[PDB]
Amino acid sequence: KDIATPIRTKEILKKYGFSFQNFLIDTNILNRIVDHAEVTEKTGVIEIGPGIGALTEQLAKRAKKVVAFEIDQRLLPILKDTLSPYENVTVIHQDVLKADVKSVIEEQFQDCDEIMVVANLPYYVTTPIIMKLLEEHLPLKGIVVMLQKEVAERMAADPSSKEYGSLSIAVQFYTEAKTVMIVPKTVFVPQPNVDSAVIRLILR
Repeated sequence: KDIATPIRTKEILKKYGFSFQNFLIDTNILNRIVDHAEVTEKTGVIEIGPGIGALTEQLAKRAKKVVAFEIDQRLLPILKDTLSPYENVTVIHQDVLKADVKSVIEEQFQDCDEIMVVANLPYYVTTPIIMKLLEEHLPLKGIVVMLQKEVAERMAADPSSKEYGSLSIAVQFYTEAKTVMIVPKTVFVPQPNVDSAVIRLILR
């Protein structure tokens, strides 16, 4: 049934006129992302960049609520369709860099014991969103994001590393950072240029 299966994803790409966002078409990987994010009946989840709902679905199954920030007008009718099975998924049409996320948390997660950000970001926006969120001083357990491996390498760099630098110091100032998955090129359609990684940031 799931959005992120190659047969279902392909029928969605036929329907809304998509052809050759890089799409995850493995349900296992997406569930491992949710696993590492520790999402339960207790958990509220902010997602950024839902796409067509592949990751959104898997989070929605486990969590009390999922609030999903999406900027592109064209993806809103698709999300209404693909994620219609879920009465716990609010799609906000806003740029998360502009939002007052503190007041969105109080408005949407009164029925929740902890809050996690979980995402799969494009390269150009990754570092800014992460950094906006950590600087905004929110009440989060943590942030699990899929980004490029070469960026993870620097975000979670150990101080002894040749790659430890300002980016490392920035992220580690606010969080304990660790890569928890390597996600290869071959698990996306179309195949991206490089391997990605899933980094987990737990706040202090």
